[PDB]
Amino acid sequence: MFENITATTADPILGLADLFRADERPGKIDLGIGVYKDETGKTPVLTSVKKAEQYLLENETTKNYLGIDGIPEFGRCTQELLFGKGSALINDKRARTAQTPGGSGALRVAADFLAKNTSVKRVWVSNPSWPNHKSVFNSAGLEVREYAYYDAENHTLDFDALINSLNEAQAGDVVLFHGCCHNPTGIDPTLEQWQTLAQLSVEKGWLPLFDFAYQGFARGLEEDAEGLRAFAAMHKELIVASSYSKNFALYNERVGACTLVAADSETVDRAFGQMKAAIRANYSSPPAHGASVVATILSNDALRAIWEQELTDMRQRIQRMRQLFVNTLQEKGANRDFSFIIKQNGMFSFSGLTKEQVLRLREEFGVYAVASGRVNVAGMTPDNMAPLCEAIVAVL
Amino acid sequence: MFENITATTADPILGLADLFRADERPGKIDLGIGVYKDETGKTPVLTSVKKAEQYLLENETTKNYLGIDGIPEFGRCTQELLFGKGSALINDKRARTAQTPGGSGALRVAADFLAKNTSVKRVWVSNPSWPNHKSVFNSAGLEVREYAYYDAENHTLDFDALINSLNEAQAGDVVLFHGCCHNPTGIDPTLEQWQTLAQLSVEKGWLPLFDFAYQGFARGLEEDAEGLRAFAAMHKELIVASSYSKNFALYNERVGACTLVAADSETVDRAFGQMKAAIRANYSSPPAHGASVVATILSNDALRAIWEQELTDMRQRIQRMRQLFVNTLQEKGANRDFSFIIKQNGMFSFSGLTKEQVLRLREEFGVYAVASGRVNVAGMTPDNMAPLCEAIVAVL
Repeated sequence: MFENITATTADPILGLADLFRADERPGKIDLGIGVYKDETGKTPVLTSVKKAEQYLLENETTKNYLGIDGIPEFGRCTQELLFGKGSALINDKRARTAQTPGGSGALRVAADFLAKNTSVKRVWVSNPSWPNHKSVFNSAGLEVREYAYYDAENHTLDFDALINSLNEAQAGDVVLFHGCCHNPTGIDPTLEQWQTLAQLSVEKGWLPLFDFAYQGFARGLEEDAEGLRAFAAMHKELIVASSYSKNFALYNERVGACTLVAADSETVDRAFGQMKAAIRANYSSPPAHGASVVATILSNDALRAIWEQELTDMRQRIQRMRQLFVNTLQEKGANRDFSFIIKQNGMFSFSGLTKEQVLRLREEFGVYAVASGRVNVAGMTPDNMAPLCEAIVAVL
Repeated sequence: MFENITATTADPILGLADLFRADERPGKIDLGIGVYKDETGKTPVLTSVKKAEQYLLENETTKNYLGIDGIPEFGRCTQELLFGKGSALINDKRARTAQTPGGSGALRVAADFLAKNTSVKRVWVSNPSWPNHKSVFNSAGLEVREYAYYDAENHTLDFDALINSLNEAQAGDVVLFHGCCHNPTGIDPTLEQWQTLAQLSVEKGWLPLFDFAYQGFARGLEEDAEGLRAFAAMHKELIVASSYSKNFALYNERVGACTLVAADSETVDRAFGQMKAAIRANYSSPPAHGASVVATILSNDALRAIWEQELTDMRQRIQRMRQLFVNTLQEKGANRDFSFIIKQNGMFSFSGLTKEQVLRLREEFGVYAVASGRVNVAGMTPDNMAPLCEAIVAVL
């Protein structure tokens, strides 16, 4: 039964880990998978996280199964983060949250939920998006169509082209929005633009699906949720697939959430039963450790304040790396205007590098980026900035 | 559109948790979800696991993503547990292992892998079986049929009806076997019956899928794997979905493995690339904490020795509860002979209580079993045994 299975090439993003690890050159530089590095070039466990893990070690007395939807406190805390303390959606009990294995697991749960329980047939995704969006939705049995988003020559959001392409989206179609730190472009709608899309989404009867993996990495926790909240103020129905992988530096513990919003409590509760069914037929119930860490931190004032400073510290280091990157490219001999990189939000720079250029970077210089030209700015340090900029200039 | 979603019924197993919790009857007893309890009715963390978690807290320097297939040492240890050290399968590099979120996640990845990459259309499961088997395979669009298994009159394997009922299973159909501790009957094939099934499977061209959620709970680690190893000696291809939930008491950390075996290394590696694609489109990569604990224990001679004894301790307590259960039903005036319970393997008793009797146990006595009459013997205790048995005597 296995003899004729077709070979696959590895993931465009995740395939880099193996390639990177096998490389024997001491000067290799990993600018691939979106993980935060500190000034030492390491990916540390947060101080708040270690303290929470120490608490769990001494205080946990069981590994008994969580409910299919995970830790109740974790749900409450994520709804507050998403919608704002004292939001109508929380007061009116219009939202239900399943803790999931990462933002990824939350996307798949949402896709399975919609495919198996509604008339949804297709999902609209921005032209450049995270490459795994198509795979997740296709695997669930959904068609994916693209909408215009990025102007590659101007390195800007082409809002008019976005609106125009989305006129092909019908009522009952899903449209995927990145909550902030659009991946890979780093370009987000302004508040006014979010408000426009919210209005249009209502008019046209789309179902908004928010992928919210970087809350805290654009401007801040509350500010980064303004887009989602503008949608939430306007819609009866939406779904949010959120992640704590990046904002808690908890990548390998797989901590995310799928939040279902409906017109009222009766409707959301009934629908969430089917979401629970889709989880049950997948991984049964979610992993406790990472989510417990998150709930422990978010529900303790002192710990939360420590974590919030740590997240601010990550955001600010990336911003400093972004400026240093642009300044160093100039010193190393790049002719061209890279000022657009300063305007990008989040971990990445969508650099404009060619497939052949990124291949050269890997092969000749041991600098690893995604073939789309996506580079992880969060993986840049004062120590590796010179060599990576020399490498980029050498392939220009 | 969420108003169009149809009402679900709660899971027949996992649904018990909320119902049991909500019950206000003093002296209520939970015999539902299969978790081990000690003599005082707690579900403790193993001391081996606490020591492992201490080690991790001290030594972990990052939460950086695992690969799609998880921790390499975890995969190695898993294959040794499954097939035995120096197994031909391991030496010929015919097996590949992905760490997954539980045995549940392992079943799901097998299903997704099979549906997308093979001509498998049909999976045969036992009547009765764990109710989530059908759900997981159906999620991938695979037809699930039932084969005869249990002779409930005699409380044995109806082996003739088993053979007859699988007459119709075609070349390229999957047939699912429980490695040991059949859920819910507690009746396993003898080794001769395993060898008979292994031979028939080869003749008929089935693809065996072993669900191995209870290794160690029937007789011991190596003996419990005899059936699997009999199949493995005979087959070019098979899949194993295994779980460390019960044998490490690590339920909520979601610790499992999907192991793929093919005729040779070229084939398994090529097939496994597609298995990774199936994981990527689901939850991307597995949760580190539980699997690291398992790997830490199994790879350290001293820690592993501690764990092995803790496992045989659990097994011993369950066996004492089987005997106490039969004796106490006797003492409390049951006329139905429950001696058959003594010969059942694993955590459960398939008691032969009807759906009406189970409901009355719940409503009248606050005693919670699964509607199939499956009772968790591992949740029985010297203190709860007498009231539990008085309640059963009252409803028969």
